[PDB]
Amino acid sequence: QAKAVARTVRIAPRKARLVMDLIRGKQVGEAVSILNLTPRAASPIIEKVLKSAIANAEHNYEMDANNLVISQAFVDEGPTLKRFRPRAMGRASQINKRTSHITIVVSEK
Amino acid sequence: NRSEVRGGGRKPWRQKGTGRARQGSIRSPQWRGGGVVFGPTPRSYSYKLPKKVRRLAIKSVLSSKVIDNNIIVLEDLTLDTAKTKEMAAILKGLSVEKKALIVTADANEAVALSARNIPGVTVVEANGINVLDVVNHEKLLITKAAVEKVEEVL
Amino acid sequence: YAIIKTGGKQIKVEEGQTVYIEKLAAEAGETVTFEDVLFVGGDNVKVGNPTVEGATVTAKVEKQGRAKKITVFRYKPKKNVHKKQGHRQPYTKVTIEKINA
Amino acid sequence: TPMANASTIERKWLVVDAAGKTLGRLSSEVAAILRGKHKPTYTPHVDTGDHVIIINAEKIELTGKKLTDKIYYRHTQHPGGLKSRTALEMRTNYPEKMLELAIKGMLPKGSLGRQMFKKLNVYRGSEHPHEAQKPEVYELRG
Amino acid sequence: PRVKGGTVTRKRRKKVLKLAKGYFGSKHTLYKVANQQVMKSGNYAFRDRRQKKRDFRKLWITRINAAARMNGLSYSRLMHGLKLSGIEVNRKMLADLAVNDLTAFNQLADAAKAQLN
Amino acid sequence: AVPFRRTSKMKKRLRRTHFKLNVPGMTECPSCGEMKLSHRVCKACGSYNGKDIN
RNA sequence: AACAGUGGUAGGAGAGCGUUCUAAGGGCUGUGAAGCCAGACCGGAAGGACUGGUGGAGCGCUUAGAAGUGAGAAUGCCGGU
RNA sequence: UAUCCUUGGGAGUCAGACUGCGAGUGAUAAUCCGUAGUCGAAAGGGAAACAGCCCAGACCGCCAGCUAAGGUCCCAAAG
RNA sequence: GACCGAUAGUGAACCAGUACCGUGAGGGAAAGGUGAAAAGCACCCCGGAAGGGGAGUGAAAGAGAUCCUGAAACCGUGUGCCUACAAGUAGUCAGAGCCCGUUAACGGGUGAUGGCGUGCCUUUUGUAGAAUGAACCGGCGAGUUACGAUCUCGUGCAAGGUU
Repeated sequence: QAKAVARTVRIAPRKARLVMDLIRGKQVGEAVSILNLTPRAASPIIEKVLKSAIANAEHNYEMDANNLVISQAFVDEGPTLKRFRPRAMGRASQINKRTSHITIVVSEK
Repeated sequence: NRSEVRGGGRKPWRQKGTGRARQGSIRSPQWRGGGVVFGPTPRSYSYKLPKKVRRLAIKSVLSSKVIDNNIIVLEDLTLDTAKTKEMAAILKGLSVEKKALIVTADANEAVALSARNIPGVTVVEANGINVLDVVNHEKLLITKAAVEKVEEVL
Repeated sequence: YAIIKTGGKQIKVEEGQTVYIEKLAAEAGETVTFEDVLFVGGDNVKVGNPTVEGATVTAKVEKQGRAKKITVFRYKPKKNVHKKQGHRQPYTKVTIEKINA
Repeated sequence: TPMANASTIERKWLVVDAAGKTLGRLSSEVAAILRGKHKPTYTPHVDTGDHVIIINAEKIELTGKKLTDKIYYRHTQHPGGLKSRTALEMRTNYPEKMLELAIKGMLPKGSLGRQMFKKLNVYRGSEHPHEAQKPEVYELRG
Repeated sequence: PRVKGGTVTRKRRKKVLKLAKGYFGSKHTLYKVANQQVMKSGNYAFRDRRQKKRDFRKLWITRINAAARMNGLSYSRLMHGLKLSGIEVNRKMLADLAVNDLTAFNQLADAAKAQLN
Repeated sequence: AVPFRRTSKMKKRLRRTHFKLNVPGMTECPSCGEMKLSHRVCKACGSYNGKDIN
């Protein structure tokens, strides 16, 4: 098994999860092809994380490509930035700019 | 307390038009940095007992030691030199291994300065005896002259 | 196959089985005999009107203990009345060896 | 420690004719049979009844003037919708439905009651198709 | 001195939440609703521990009634005969033996009928 | 109008049942391209099942 | 032992459980203390032990004494979600 | 039959509700007084649901028995 | 010092009468902890970089810069049991089937079906209320001290007691 994690990427959870639901449990080549064809914000980030995991598996532990499957994949929440937006009649509103962690673990089938 | 914390003196905000609780000050007891309700205040814990009660107490604590032969009376105590080694040797000569209380008539500088550093030994004059000191230490050594003077006082 | 009366209740017993009943005040190891035999089954059938005449059931005692704890809690709304306590009901275990009709 | 029952039971088949017998005095007994209260292995939370087949259901009888006065109502949930039928039309046009309603009103409500009701078969006339089940005739004890 | 007051509230509150394990939704996570429900189940058990005593007598009576009506007697007549044909003290629970061994129950019914007439 | 009461986790999860994406249309690599989309160009060289363009 | 009794708001009376500090004796820790997590153990209640994981240096028992002494609600205050 | 007095220490309460029984009203169409009960401070069973009506006073456990008000064709135990 | 130990103690343990608010007098915060020692990650791989996986230092890297411990609310991944004819202050008593195996105990988890069952506090003669209050979790938050009066209990002495 090989693991790759990206911490505090400026993307809210519940948006990265939609894409991650597509590629869970599928083969590596199929997962990359799927990620290249969906026009969403989180796809380029998740593709980079997946390729980093692939490179780690090939180099450090001496594993083989064309045989790996996405054993684990999830998105967690992280630190939140708080901002303020003015509104009518001299009031204020709060805005939450959220961040997420992305984890992918590949393994030999 | 509430009237000594720096600040306050005015309504926090008018707090009207939206229906918040009618706050009166920002130093009220329930606020974050508010005053303390009651709590400690400087005072003195001390009272006194009738004189006969004190006399009876000291007599009782003195006689309790005699009951179980924890009082060792010796002819006289004399140290030419203020050496802690000499005092330790004297204590070891007797059967004194725990904390002990030395009582001497008048005041001897050599004995006071020789037994000062030993962890469990305390030196007092016949005038300075008291219930707590004698009830705390295990064995009481007293000079015969001190015995006579204590008998005379009481 | 006999119907005996003990502990203000009635049970059905055949030899070789184990039962739990109320405290018999008997130290674990001796033998108790039940006298109130109401019914006897198997082959011939005997039905005593209050009891079957001359019937005693033998058993031995091996454990006296207490059941699992039951917590009794009661309360009354709006009147600030609470009450809590615990209970462990004692019991005695016995196995039958002879119906002895 | 008594014994409950769980799926290790058998259901018999009974056939009762409704020629001459009055409505309620037969429906009550049929409902009692359906719930399974006639056997010593009764159990409240388990179906233990039998299957009841009724024949000649169109020859039922009612006492008094009820045959022209008892009225069956229903509501269609729309405003002003309240449909009514006299007992004579119910007897001469939907004979089985009257018996089904009378028996169903006598059964407990809930899941088990509605699953109990599925064991009742009502036929107008004197012919039923249930031959492979070998029905056994059963007179009304009450 | 000052007593800060920590480590005591958590220990007491955690025991309430442990008895609420298995409840539906927020009733097993939030303290206030958990305490409300554990208190309510306190006297739901006391009430039922006495209903249970009078809910098995009904079952025994129903079974005995069915078994007796299988013999031609009714429940009331059978019980009167038993109470009068001697006594044969027999709790309804132990007269439920109609289910297991039906032959003996018929003997008891025969005795009751013999005395009843 | 304001909500009368908060909504539990179960109702929210049941509401989000149909809020998901779809797997795209997968076809052959055009002119040894990289797994192009249906009725479109290859990612490599803009190829149409080997018919390169742009 | 034998009898008799044990619903309860405002209230009166009695007996107890826990938290921090001080005094003496007695003694547990780097062969793992306080704290946190889990469990199918023990008392009539408040409550108390025993095993395993984490933690990495301080804590508890018996008898007395002194209190900033026990939280579910005050359109309570502060923070997080 | 076991309650009563005197002294001394602490309280809380301060012009409640409904239903029977005997007198006087609005207009015996909501009232007044005397008397008894229950709720307030009382759970359980019956009146379909129903603080005040009927029976009856919960220390705890039992898968034992006899009864009160009310009931015995099926919901729902018993003719 | 039978005084506090970071919501406590000065408003202020930290570049505090600072930041911020107001024309002005004036009002007035939040914010401590790597390790014994920087020995603060040479070198290789993915990546534009941030961030990761190896190798290395170290007793510990799950101590890597908001860095001792890391509770609850809130957000997720995997799985054992149940769930698409069912009316619900959701719990309690009875109970099949299935899955496990404990501080061995008349054991643990789930739960088809049957019976019963109108949340908590405050106030009122009386509340299920369509009478008030609470979005949830955590911390803080209310019968004290001094001097007088009277009564109970305890101790010393006693026609005397006491500074």
